[PDB]
Amino acid sequence: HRSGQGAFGNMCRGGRMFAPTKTWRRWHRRVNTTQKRYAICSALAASALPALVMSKGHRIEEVPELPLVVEDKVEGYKKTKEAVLLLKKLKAWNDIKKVYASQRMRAGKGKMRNRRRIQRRGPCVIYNEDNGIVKAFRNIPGITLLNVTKLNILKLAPGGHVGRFCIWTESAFRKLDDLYGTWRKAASLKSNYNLP
Amino acid sequence: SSHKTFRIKRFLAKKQKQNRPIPQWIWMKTGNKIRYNSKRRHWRRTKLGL
Amino acid sequence: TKGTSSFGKRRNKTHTLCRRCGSKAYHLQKSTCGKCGYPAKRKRKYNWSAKAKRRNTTGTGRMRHLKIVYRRFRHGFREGTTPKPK
Amino acid sequence: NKHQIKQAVKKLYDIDVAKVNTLIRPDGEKKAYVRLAPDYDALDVANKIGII
Amino acid sequence: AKIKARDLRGKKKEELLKQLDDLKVELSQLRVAKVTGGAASKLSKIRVVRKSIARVLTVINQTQKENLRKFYKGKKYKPLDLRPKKTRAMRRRLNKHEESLKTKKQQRKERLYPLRKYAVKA
RNA sequence: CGACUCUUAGCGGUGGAUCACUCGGCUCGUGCGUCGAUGAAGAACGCAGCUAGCUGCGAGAAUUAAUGUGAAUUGCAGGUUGAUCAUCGACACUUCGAACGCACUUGCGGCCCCGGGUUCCUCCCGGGGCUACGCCUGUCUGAGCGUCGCU
RNA sequence: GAAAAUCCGGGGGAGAGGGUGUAAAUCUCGCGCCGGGCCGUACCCAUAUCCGCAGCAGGUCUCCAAGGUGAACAGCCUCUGG
RNA sequence: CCGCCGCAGGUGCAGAUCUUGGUGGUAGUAGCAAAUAUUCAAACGAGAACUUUGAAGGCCGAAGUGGAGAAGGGUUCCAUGUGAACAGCAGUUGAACAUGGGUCAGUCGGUCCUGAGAGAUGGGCGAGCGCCGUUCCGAAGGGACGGGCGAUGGCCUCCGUUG
RNA sequence: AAAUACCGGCACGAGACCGAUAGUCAACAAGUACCGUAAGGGAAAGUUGAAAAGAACUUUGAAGAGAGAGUUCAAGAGGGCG
RNA sequence: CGCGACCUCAGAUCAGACGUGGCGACCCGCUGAAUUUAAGCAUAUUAGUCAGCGGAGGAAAAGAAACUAACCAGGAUUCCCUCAGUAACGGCGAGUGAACAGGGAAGAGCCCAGCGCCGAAUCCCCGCCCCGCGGCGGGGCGCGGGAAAUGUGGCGUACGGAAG
Repeated sequence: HRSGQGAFGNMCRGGRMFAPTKTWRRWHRRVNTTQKRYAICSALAASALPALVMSKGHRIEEVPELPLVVEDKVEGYKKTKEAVLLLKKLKAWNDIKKVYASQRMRAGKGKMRNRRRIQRRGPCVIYNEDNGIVKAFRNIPGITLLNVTKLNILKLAPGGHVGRFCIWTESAFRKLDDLYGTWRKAASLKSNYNLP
Repeated sequence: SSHKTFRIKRFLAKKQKQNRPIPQWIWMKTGNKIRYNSKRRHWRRTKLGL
Repeated sequence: TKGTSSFGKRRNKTHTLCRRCGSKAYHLQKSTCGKCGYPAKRKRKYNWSAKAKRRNTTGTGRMRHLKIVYRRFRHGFREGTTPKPK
Repeated sequence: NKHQIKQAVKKLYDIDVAKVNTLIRPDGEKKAYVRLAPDYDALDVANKIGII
Repeated sequence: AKIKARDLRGKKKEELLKQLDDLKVELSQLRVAKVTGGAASKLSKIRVVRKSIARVLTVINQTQKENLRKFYKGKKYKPLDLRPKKTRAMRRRLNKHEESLKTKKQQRKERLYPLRKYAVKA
């Protein structure tokens, strides 16, 4: 069949494509450290505001205070039944219940590329030290854990929209003041950093 | 020709026993995809090499 | 009479079945395989034919010895030992 | 060989062979026309080998 | 007759060969029964006789080589069949001994200047 | 009225688009990093109860032993003291191939040793083992108006 | 206006044979005994089994060759066979 | 499977005598016209211008449309069944298809020999795979008649196989 | 030695990748069929249904093909069939 | 004339080993183009690149200065960042083009010959016994053999070394 068909050309059946995609594409974009910091300062700032977190989509109508800082007893937890009961009593569970409702099928070719299920981003639990909080919380759908000394911009503001519902711990919440500093006192855990 | 070598006559002997249709119990199998024998080799049409 | 008539006189073969590579490329007058070069100790392969190499390399045949070398490697080429009986 | 058949047919079937004639078939297998010595009925030993 | 390998390895050199020359005769009767046209009950047996020839000839050939590499065990020159087959390059290696030979000058450096377990303070 | 012709729609064909699927690719990453005279890679030809191919295997031939596993295999028959699967260490591995007795015909031997033809008895028959090149260490045998030596 | 395998005759006469016998060594004479493996062997061989993409008016190496007319293996007509 | 907010691109076709596949009009058209020829009954069969048999009429006319082979083909051979496809009409026919069958050697060939030639070794050359060269810059013979010294088989007789 | 290279090999893990004219030439009996003297050139080809439940039976026909009947949620899915 | 030594080149189906071929992404050694660029073209460029040939390995090659330097000096090799599209090369046209220093990954050093000293103190191999290993090694025991004074082994190598 092939004898005298047509091989070389973007238009030719069989053939190659126009400008074949190379692996020396510049995949990675580097950002300035100062700009990276001034994404996290702004992302935590919107987290405190109640309106931005509901505009982000979180059911915080019944949450106590909107910087939801909990005790350091939460980092001692080792089971999900303990993690569930906390999120019931802080009344964050209606956001976990919203994530279950958002557990549906992906639309498109993603489903045959190991991106089968899609669900909603639930509350973000930022902790200081791990004595089991990560073990206790990881199995609940929606919850992403964060270390305070290692805060991510992809996880504090997912999609590029600001005000992900952040649940803090007591020791986590005090360390922020030293990590990013105040306006009369520079960051001590960063070699040279003031708030913008 | 009539005058053959033992290597050529062995070559022709193999290409006869490959030139038979499928058994009709093969298509009743579970993972069956074979309709007919695609490699059937007629002596007018395809000339066997050599 | 260079075409249709000249084709009629074709009744005596140049090549036969080579006995290394099995291909019908063993010339009878030169007595050398145009595919593999049989009288030459070394296998005829050229880097200008990438397609001709992948036809006739280690992926083609059984590897009836070289398949078990891959199986016998991943335990450390052990010899003489049998497992504990019943 | 024709020798190897004669000494096989003599030992397998307790008989003796007058001569052997061998052709190789178009199928590729070898056929042996094993002419028995005339002090044996081939039909009575064809029944012994168990063909009918 | 179900023929296993457990119950053949205790049997004799002269015992196995007669059982083989019984199965060869039984298979000689089945090959005829395929050509004489009939007996599907016999046709399915010819595999059972083919594989039981393979069982007896294994037990024959195993006890051949058990006896041979027992015979050549203490001997310094043994047949190329009985010598350890690994990879060709792995036979061409230095011995377990020859790798572990230090020169007299190198044994002195190990001796007089042995590598010390030490730690430093901040 | 026509037939015919055109346009539109319904249905039916021709055809295989579209969409939805995906035991396949492609790309990046990781650990390893192993062929062969103990016959490799590659090739040839065989091998299944019923089998062409594909795969699997080698005259023990869609496999043997051992091990683990624990009741199948399955298109159709047929026949737990381990069915079958994986594992694979024991054994086996036809012809060509670096390819090796000499040739590439499957054509010719040479030598030693076994068994028939016997009544080691030389032909004959079958079987078995050797019988390639280059080279290292030693060994044996002789070479030379080589350099000497003693008689 | 082929070579070689293979085969034979001769020329020499080194040797060999037995001492009148149951003679010997020896015989290219007549008979007797045994053995001859391996591979190929079907069919077509051309206006349909080959090669020209095909049952293609092409091409493709030979052997046998009746009766009449006639110089004739010319053409024309016939027998066998097709 | 999709809306909105960002993100990313192999992101929009009428064309390139574009590429691949599909289908039209032409068109039931050109065509099925090289080498003289068919005809009658009958048979099988659903079915006959084509098969088979018989009878007739013709052709090839021994440099054949005849009987055998070599190259090449490789089962086309033969029988029986089949009538889908294929055999450019048809088919009860076939080199199609499907089931089985078929090639028997001391004497016929191959094997053996050498021809023109091809081609190792030694040697020479060459970065090198290799190439040249074939009697050439070679210690190129592993054979036989005779004789002691010995081993052996048969009444070791004296001989065979030997050292 | 180590830091170092690795589009071949043996195992793996993954993807803002391609979705059967794409992605490897090859998702299938693919370096297969086929072509060439040879070197080499080199394809096309995925989808019945949940399960074959793959259409018994009766009927016209020489059969291929239908007509009823039946299976299934569905033949408007009838063995190149979403 | 013979006989024994040695040297030198031979023959062996001599005892025992070894090489060949493949794979070829990566690595080493060679050999080595022309498309193309210069809007022509020949030097240049493409390019020591493709093809060709050989040799490997799990990595290879490189590697412990006949070095960098010109400092108040550094200290094998390899790799990364930078130096640097720089010094320099070039129909000084098109184009080509390192190095040191510095910051890191890793980090490791060494052995001979020679010169000399000790009675060759050294080595390979065959026989028997004995442990013993599917990497053929260990201990004996032998007027057993051989290599070797045309030089084996120990000390020792430029950082010095040896002897008293």
